[PDB]
Amino acid sequence: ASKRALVILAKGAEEMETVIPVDVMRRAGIKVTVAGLAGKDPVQCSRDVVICPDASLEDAKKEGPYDVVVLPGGNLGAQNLSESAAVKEILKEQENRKGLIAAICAGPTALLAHEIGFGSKVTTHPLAKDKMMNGGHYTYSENRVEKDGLILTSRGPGTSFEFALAIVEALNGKEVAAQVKAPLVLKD
Amino acid sequence: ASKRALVILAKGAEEMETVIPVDVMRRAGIKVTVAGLAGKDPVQCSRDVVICPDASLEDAKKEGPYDVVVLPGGNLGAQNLSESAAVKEILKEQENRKGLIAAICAGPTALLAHEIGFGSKVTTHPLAKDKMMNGGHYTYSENRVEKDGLILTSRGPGTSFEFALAIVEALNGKEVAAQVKAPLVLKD
Repeated sequence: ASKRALVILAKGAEEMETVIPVDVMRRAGIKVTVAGLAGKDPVQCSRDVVICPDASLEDAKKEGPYDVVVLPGGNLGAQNLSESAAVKEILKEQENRKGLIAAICAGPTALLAHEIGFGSKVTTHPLAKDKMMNGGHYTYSENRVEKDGLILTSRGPGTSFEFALAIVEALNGKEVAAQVKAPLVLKD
Repeated sequence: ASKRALVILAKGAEEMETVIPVDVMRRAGIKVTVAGLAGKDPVQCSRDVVICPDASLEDAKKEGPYDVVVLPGGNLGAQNLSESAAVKEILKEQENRKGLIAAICAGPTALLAHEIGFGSKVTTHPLAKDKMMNGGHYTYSENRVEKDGLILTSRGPGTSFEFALAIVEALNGKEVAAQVKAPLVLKD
């Protein structure tokens, strides 16, 4: 009866955008797998924080399906996600089974690379807007969190808490999200 | 001409309260050392995120002095900090040379354990207030960030961004903090 989340961690990922959703989701009782794109080895993030993944993406792929697939941001991390065929397969499969896909900051540009969710309303970091909008395949929003169908996007490191709580609300409902939120001492 | 920050990382630390200040401080051009309390080995944080420290505390101790010493929270992490003689020595030395000491959430309870900054106004997570106030050695504040002399404290995971930017402002000034803040997409 336990919901399950896959967080894909690549070199150059924004470490705040990785750790906040992982932390918050586990506070919500979600079983989270931090999967290394390149393997089980430690991942150097964009600001040189080094995180040990729970598993390789290859192994995590075999233990699906996941209720949410989470793509952190970071410019170089998002580029690595955009170039990976394994990520394409995971995302297309998630789209087909109508599972939730969540991406933050530069992360959403990987959806464009893999032709995921065309026609959806999405947001990105302001610096990633032009890249995301190449071709006009999505409609752009400036909301701090945006959810359209099964696509949930957010803008930046400072929206990470709202991004993570939106995932919790989508998976576990509004009451659990409110319960998890109170001990965090968030402003709003 | 480069400011230097020491972040002490112990098992059970709150990983969000560790990564956010490290990330933000490096964005500000501060040279940050994440030092493992127990050694160079990977540290399992309170929500099972595993972080590889830059160095052992023993080695980082020899490469001082630091313009700021940062104590993350997490109940079990703060207890480990409170029990460590090496932390006591580092903090007493920092207090003597009038360097900045910064602690968040449960982290400030380590200041009480080591008799640091008595007489200062401090804040904690609400759940750590009674522990911090044992003996009436400090004056309690409910401000999200509190700075009294060389003691800078903050309340919880959701205050981590304000906590980190206060460090940047104290070290590098208000203009650098504002410059670092804008790309984060913080609400206020």
